[PDB]
Amino acid sequence: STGSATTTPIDSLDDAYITPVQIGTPAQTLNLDFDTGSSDLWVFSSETTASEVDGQTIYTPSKSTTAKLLSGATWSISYGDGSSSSGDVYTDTVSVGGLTVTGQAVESAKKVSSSFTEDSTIDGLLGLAFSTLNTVSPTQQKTFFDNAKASLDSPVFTADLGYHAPGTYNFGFIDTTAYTGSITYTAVSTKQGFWEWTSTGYAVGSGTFKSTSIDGIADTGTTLLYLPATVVSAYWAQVSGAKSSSSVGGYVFPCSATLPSFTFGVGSARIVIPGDYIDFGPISTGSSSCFGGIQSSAGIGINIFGDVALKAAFVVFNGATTPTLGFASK
Ligand SMILES: C[C@@H](C(=O)O)N(C)C(=O)OCc1ccccc1
Repeated sequence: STGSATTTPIDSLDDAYITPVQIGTPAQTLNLDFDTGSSDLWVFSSETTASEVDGQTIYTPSKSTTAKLLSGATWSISYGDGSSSSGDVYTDTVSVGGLTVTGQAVESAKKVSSSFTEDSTIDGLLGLAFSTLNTVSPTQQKTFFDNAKASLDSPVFTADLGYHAPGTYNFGFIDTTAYTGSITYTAVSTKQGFWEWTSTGYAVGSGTFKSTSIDGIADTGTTLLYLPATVVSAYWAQVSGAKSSSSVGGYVFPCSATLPSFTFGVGSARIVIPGDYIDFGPISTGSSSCFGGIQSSAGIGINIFGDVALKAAFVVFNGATTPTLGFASK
């Protein structure tokens, strides 16, 4: 089997991408944030505290003839940005782009933190990291991909995120028309539960490539590119007037600037992030100061190849026995 679904930016900055997901019978379609940095499929629901729902579409398990409460199971998750959610668990039929999994754990939110409430466009998350990170207790549950992978034509999914435009998540096949030149694969460590890999270095604009190992995670659920402070300083030094602001929470730059590209290495291959992809717009409405798309990871504990990096590539998440990542230009 295969599936293919369009993923759409939630706003004009590509802050996140939503993908329609069919849950239950008859289908209830919710727009979920596909997150290769986490492993829970959770949704706003009829059980979510009413004051914490503000425009999201909800899953109502009582209206699904295939929903079954997973007795005794609870979940609770906290994300790197400080947001969180928790609740109970149903199993139900879940389909993405024509690919159907029966008995998928659908984690129904009883509580969500304010950042989720305040974003009416995201109805939940669909985790695509390794199932070892799933938070369901006392019986950990499998991700959608883990449940589907034995049925897929090939045990892979691909992320093809658009710049200020829709893109595609495919399951079970590699669309050879969706990229240019060849797919360069690299080794993954699953020891922390992430799609963790080592970039071979970077370049700023037309500058020389610096060969240096940068361990990080491929994370579709993170907006920006978080890299070591040395790398980030080297990038922003090429932008007149750019500085790190403790007040704002990162590097800012004149909105009048033309940003240089940023290149990262994948083995001997190179992925070029155009400068425009690094512009996240005014820090506040009407400000002439803009928020950078490359930021320091120093306070995180891990480097994160988020959407800024991934949307410059066609990315293969190879979930074979010995997992790997592939990157192609497009
Ligand atoms: C030969 C290899 C390399 O980079 O040395 N290469 C080009 C390549 O794509 O290797 C990807 C891979 C990593 C780990 C396990 C299986 C496959």
